[PDB]
Amino acid sequence: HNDLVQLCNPHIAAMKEDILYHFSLSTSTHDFPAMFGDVKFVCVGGSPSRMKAFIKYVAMELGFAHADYPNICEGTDRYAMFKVGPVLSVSHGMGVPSIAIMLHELIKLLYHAHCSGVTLIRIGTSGGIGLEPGSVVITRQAVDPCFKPEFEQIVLGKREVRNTDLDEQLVQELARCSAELGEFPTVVGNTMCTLDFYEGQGRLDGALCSYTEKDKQDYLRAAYAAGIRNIEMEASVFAAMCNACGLRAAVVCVTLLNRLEGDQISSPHDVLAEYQQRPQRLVGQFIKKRLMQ
Amino acid sequence: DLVQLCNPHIAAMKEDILYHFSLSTSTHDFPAMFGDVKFVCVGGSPSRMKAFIKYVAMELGFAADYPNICEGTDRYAMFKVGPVLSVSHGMGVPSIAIMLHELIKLLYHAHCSGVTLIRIGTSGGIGLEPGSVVITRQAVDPCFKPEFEQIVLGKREVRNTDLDEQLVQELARCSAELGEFPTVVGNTMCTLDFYEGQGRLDGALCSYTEKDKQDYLRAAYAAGIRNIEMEASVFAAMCNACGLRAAVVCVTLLNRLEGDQISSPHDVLAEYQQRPQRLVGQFIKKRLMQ
Ligand SMILES: OC[C@H]1OC=C(O)[C@@H]1O
Ligand SMILES: OC[C@H]1OC=C(O)[C@@H]1O
Ligand SMILES: O=c1cc[nH]c(=O)[nH]1
Ligand SMILES: O=c1cc[nH]c(=O)[nH]1
Repeated sequence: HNDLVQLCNPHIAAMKEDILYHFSLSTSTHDFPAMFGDVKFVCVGGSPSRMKAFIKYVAMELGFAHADYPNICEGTDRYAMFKVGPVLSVSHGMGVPSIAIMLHELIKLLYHAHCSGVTLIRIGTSGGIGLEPGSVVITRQAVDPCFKPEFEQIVLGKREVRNTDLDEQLVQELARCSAELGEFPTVVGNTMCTLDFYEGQGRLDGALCSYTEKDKQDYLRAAYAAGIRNIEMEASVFAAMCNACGLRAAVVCVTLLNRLEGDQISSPHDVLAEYQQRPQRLVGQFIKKRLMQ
Repeated sequence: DLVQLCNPHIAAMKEDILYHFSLSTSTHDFPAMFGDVKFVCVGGSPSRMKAFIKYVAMELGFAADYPNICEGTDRYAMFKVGPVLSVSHGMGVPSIAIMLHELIKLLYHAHCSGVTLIRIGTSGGIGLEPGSVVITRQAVDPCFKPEFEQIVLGKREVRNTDLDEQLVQELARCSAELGEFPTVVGNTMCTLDFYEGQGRLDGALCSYTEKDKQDYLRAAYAAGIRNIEMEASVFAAMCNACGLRAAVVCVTLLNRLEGDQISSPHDVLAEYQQRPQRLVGQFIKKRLMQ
């Protein structure tokens, strides 16, 4: 069996209209069950153009392809959204707050639509620690800059923390899917999530920096010793909010560089373009597998 | 004054790749592209920032193709006309912080001088009429302190988030000259979440009451806060650190004491969003007349 999407907010049922402002969708203008009722896989990532390329790629893999892929979030440019069969693809911009806004409105969307048995997967990019560039990491545990699996949020002025573990069975399944493709290195490790790409990640190439190469190396190697294999900027809220609503979720990111060797992203454009298809291919394999059952 | 960085590592680099702009010192001529920039205007939405650069062109008599300088990426958009640069920054502290780091280095590479940085945005008001414009006197955290906190190599650091006082008063005068919409100077609270982070009852998560919301928002008002958004604190912190003259100008889309949902008709909201554009348009026109 597969359970209905639940909220942790009793106010929503008591509203006569729910406006999904950042999607330009509303319960009074759109039929959510008709539009989204059959959704089973929701994939999210930073870049709208990557999330569109993803929907097209998955359409081909599941035999839906010919055709046009309309942006469901016409009426806004905050996020883009696409659908083919049971697969929904949504962009989320960059950063904890940007993906958090998307998650609130998306979980409400799935709830209004009465979706059931859903899986949510982030596909993204990151910096690796001690891994060859282009390696894919499947996140076991999302982790803060001090290495603790917690997400802190200020609510009405008070600090609140939620656990940021991810579903273990899902990560092992994702690892098997990657083994089946046999196309690129894929590890499971912890993922550090930060609020800043530059100083927040120990970079020396920001507009501000008051530390040395030695300080960076020491911090990064300490992170590695604590089991961290990559660094990005969304994993923490994603995990916390999915945990909060009882949703099975996973995070799959390609590394664009090895941070023990540098800060700048200088690989040729063709190499980066291909690196970024790796998570798509992995998740594509996962979805195809699930559908042949 | 020339734009300055607080990072000694930059000077010794062979090339500087501005990854999220898809710009690089070795593929792009920064002095030739941006050397004459004096006014940098930043906002969340790529559409709004494009409309802004068009509006500005007309008001300064440049008016008709306006190329996205950041073709090659879709992370941010960027437009230029004369001494005015229009840049989008997405939503949230980390999104605008990535943008700022790279924008400030860009201005340094172009060796721009006497620049002004202004965020034109949207926000939720507290105790103000929807459509009111707020000029940020001081950016403040969700406990109403003028501090921005960042974790660097695992350690907590804080910077002050005051904004240039002569600039806020100059902007107030520009709005008075327009005479088109209510404009107040007040404090602006910056949060890391739009829903629970701002005391909304309409998120996917909410374990508090309408009454809890009211008393939090009213305490905020009592501490001099007039609007709520998601960028002001880092913006002020980084500009302060680099010695840049900066301001924050946001229209209010609703009064949060009356509600959480943004339910005004599309046409009203579009007109609201032009208000900060027009004010900043006034400011630029005057700086250029003098
Ligand atoms: O360029 C930074 C983006 O890549 C991975 C993330 O988590 C950020 O959104
Ligand atoms: O819709 C939320 C956006 O409006 C103002 C901000 O600061 C956010 O980026
Ligand atoms: O080093 C990196 C690369 C991509 N995304 C990140 O957040 N960090
Ligand atoms: O209420 C609001 C409206 C726009 N932007 C915000 O951060 N809050």
